[PDB]
Amino acid sequence: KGEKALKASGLVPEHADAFKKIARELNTYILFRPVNKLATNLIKSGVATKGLNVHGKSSDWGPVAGYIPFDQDLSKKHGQQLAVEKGNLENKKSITEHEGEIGKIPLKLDHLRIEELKENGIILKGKKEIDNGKKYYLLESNNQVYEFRISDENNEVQYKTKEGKITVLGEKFNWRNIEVMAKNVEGVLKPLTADYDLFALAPSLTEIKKQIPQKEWDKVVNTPNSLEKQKGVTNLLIKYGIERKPDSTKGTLSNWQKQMLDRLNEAVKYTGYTGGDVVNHGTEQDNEEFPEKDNEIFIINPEGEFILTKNWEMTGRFIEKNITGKDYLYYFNRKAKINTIPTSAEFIKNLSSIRRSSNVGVYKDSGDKDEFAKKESVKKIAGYLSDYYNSANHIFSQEKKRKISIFRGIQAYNEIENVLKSKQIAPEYKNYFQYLKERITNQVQLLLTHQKSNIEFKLLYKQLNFTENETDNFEVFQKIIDEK
Repeated sequence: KGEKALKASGLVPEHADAFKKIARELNTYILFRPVNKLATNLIKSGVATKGLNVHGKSSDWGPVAGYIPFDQDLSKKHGQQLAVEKGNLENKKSITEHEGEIGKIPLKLDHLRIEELKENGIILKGKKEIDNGKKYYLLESNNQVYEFRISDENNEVQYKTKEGKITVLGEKFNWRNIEVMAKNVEGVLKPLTADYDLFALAPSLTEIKKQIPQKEWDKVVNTPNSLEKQKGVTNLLIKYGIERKPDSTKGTLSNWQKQMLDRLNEAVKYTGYTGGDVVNHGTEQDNEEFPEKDNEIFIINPEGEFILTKNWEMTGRFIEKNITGKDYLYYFNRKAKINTIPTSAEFIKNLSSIRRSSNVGVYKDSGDKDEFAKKESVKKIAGYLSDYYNSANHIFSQEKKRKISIFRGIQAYNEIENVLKSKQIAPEYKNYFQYLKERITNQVQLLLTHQKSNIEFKLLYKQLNFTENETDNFEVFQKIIDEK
């Protein structure tokens, strides 16, 4: 709500205030994926924020935490058996995919970081063994499996394991350094910490008229059919801005929204960051390996209020109060599910993720009739789910938003129940369809009990028998739900 995030944030304040000025400037919702201090210390010292090259994120241990490893214990994969070699192959494939940018370079850190982390209580300067032509500045940590080995002048950490003990990886070495990769900014060696991130971008409800050159808004608004008016608003935004473009440098947004990401980049160009592109990959769901559920989401609004949520239940609560539930915009992360169900890109990942554990799916890489009737059905599911995940409906009142959203769920539920009414359905795909079916039922019905319409879902489903359209059978849905 302000300062309660500033005291337990782990981020830097100058980026926050220079985001506050652009929040007042072009009125967008800069939603944060907050990271800890162990990367933004060296970010404020001026070392690079990596893109999607290696996925060694903010580790919590050491003055070289946040920094990318070669021996991957210096990341979240700390204490794992086969994941460390998988990350070693990840950096050996990041050199072969992001070549020209990625090298195998020694480090460059500022030496005040060790005295910064004598006071966070992790590292204990203990025994000394003589090497490298000096009294070597050794220090152990709260773990002793791998130490750090720094001289007071050089910017290389030439670590070793203790040869009196054994390792956990299965291999041994001499005092061999963590060779780090880099965002080599035209030959300048810049190693990589866990990057400065985002959670979402969302302008105001009328700044799309200040984002779209509004001479298409000049021809969209004047139209006589109100349902077709909202559909002429919405289909234009599907053909303009839903179609995200991914890369390996900046993240996953559209054209105007990466045009706002360069202003979110100019927020740090004048205040202590020299690594260039500061927004590089966003939230936990902007990660392309597996999702994570974060419990602290730092909302600054178009006013710039330094608000943090409490947990994910309260995060969805605040989202449905103000972020979507007020006159605002929700450009989002594309058996007890209370408020939410996952998304359609999550549905496509879930779709192509489970037909390899079991060889048979009900539709596969084939050429038959019912499998591609099912493909057209599931394309209709994706379209109906894109228009159910739609906060472009507050040009009308919130009752119209709920009406549009659940008519989308009705049309999707019709085909979801219909494709189960088929031949022999594989039980994984059968229970996956029912797994989505019970929750889409409860998502409509929890809306309806949070509405004032009171009908059961099944009666509302059986009174509507739409042929193909949402141009006539929305009027019968209207005349059922209207007058209260």
